[PDB]
Amino acid sequence: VPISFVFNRFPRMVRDLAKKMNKEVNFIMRGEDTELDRTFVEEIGEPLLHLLRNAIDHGIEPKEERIAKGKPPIGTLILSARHEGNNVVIEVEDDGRGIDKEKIIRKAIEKGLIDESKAATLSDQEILNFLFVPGFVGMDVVKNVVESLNGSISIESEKDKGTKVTIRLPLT
Ligand SMILES: Nc1ncc2ccc(OCCc3ccccc3)cc2n1
Repeated sequence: VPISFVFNRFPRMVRDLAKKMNKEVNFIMRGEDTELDRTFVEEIGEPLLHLLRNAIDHGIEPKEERIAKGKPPIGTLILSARHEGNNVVIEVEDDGRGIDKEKIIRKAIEKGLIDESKAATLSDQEILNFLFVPGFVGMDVVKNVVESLNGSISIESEKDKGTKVTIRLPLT
């Protein structure tokens, strides 16, 4: 049915978390009327909650830090669903600090997952996909659930600008 069944839980969760961390967050939900199979509605909640929490906690910076960096004091967190053909696309986008791709590469080298010699030409997708590696509620589990639903997940991010996580599910 409508994804609002999941999305309606989130405003109070988001607001509670932002408050606790001295963040002002404009949380915008779009496409809440988007319908898809009830299995997906029943299961996508916990993964989305992790992404929202990540954005508030790790993404959106404290107001003082936003001001210091010359960003709007209020951060923006957008949760959207839409139809794209026979798939539904769910996006979680924030205008926070972004994911530090350099830090990912440094850790992958440290963990012996890649050699330094390969770092210079790694694609952005290949870098950000290390986030799904176990040990790198967890981001690994987010991907495992999405893929159990025959979905896919990708991440785009730019330092200091923010992060967008995209989930594609079938309508099934
Ligand atoms: N939206 C956003 N913005 C900045 C981030 C910066 C780092 C990031 O990973 C580290 C935190 C993490 C914990 C447990 C499982 C997965 C990831 C995630 C981030 N996400």
